[PDB]
Amino acid sequence: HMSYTWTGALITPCAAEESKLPINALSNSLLRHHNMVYATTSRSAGLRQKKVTFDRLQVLDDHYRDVLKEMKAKASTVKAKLLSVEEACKLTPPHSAKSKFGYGAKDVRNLSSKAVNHIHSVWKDLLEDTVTPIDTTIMAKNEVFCVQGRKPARLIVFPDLGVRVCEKMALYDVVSTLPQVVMGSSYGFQYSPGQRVEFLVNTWKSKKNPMGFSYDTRCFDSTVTENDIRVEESIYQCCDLAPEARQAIKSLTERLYIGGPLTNSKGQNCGYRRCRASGVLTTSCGNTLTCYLKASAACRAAKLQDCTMLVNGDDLVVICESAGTQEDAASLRVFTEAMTRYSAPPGDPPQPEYDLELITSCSSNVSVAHDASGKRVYYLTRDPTTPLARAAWETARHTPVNSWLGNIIMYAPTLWARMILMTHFFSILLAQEQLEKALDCQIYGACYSIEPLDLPQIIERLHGLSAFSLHSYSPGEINRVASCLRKLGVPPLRVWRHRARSVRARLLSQGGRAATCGKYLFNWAVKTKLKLTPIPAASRLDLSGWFVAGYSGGDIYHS
Ligand SMILES: CC(C)(C)[C@H]1C(O)=C(C2=NS(=O)(=O)c3c(CNS(C)(=O)=O)cccc32)C(=O)N1Cc1ccc(F)cc1
Repeated sequence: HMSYTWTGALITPCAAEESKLPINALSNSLLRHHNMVYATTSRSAGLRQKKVTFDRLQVLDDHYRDVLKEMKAKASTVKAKLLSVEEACKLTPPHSAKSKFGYGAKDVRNLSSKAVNHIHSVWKDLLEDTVTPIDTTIMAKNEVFCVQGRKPARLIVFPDLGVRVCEKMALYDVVSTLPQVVMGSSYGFQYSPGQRVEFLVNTWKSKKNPMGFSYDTRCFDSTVTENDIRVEESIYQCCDLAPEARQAIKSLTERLYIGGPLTNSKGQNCGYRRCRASGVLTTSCGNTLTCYLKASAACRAAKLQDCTMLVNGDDLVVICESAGTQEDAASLRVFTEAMTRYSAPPGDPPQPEYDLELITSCSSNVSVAHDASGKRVYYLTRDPTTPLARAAWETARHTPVNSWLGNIIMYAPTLWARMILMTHFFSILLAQEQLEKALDCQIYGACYSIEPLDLPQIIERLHGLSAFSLHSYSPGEINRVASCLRKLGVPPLRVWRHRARSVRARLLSQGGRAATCGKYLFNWAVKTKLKLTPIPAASRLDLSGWFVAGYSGGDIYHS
């Protein structure tokens, strides 16, 4: 029962790959220690292949079937609809991988006859044939990291453009609607960061003696079995669906989700997958359900008292009622034993935490600062090393995903996003006159095209106005940022405050939406602080399509 089999054909690139941080005139204003930053390339793919290739054994007990029955009872209340071809096409990202059959993502977006005719033919074939495995492409992802020594490239596996549009037709409503019905408040992808921090704090405060822990599954996608994927299909099929949608979903499950052949960029056969594909629509929903199913069942096994789970795909955090520190630790071993029997064994062994701030989930921890009134406010933050490593790369190279922008949006209230990322990138945008130019970033796996001038209103909506007023950050948080800057050779925060005053004056000069950016984003930079009030255009923002579901690998775009 192996996750993959390989033919020995190489995982090959589709363009030149850089591994060394590209340096330009702007690089040194952010980061001096250039040799610390690197991009993964397909040269390391063989190391990743070894890591993701193993045997899966699963033993499923009454706890598992008990939780599953209940999940299915909730799934049976969901009514999901088929998307039209037009609706599915309009969710396709403009720069999505072109089809092997002679059209691209813009042909799809424009509903071009050739595109739409192909999509119709893939759909018909899905309904007519429920056995023939569907071809996928396996690619090495190029991602930027700081050394620690160097990690191998991650692998993405995805079907052709035509199939991706059919997935949407069949499953977009389901993967968007089902998970919150099944899991309720435990489905993480429904929350803004403000909502998520609130849920975490409220949940913590709701226990008499809280204990909390995160669970890291080693290579979760490879731990996912044919059983797991058929189980997911059986949850989908509990929904009230049109007969045509039922067939499409059974077919995609048999032919695509369960497994299939892997083809490299040069068209050669690299092997065969029998685990979760990283690049399908159901990757996030399937991972979330399957992780929640397994963990709920393991919580029962361990007899964890008054558990609340929070699950984003394969990222899992649990907060419960402590039974004492020794009992807690023992319960955790049992928990991990159960997860392992279910095929989800750990990377790091989990550990019990008695302080919310010491838990990492979605790569983030709770911390505390103060608003203008002096009131405590909790916010989500993280070690800034990877964010700043990538910011350094994106200073000198244009990338398909601007991580700096997703980091500003999602970590707006943080010391490091406000002082460094905002200051640095607005300074660049000013200089090139690109404040109004829409950029793409990825939030919960979906692709959004966002104008930098819109950030204040986006930030108010996700975080509230306090994001623009926070101060007296904790010593532990100040210290971690200061350490990171010393590690990467980033100028100290006193330097960034100086530049921010400049960037702010520059933005104020321009008036309009630029001055709003100066006024709200950089109020921290001046001693005589302005009074920040709700931004009118914020209540006007269409944050529909934001924070409904997760869509990692799912080829979803919002305009
Ligand atoms: C923009 C961002 C900084 C990268 C943001 C985000 O979009 C993800 C995130 N994107 S994802 O790939 O869909 C995903 C999976 C996907 N796992 S899977 C493959 O199993 O679907 C599992 C867990 C998280 C995420 C994330 O963790 N972030 C930090 C953050 C999270 C919540 C906050 F409130 C604040 C910050």
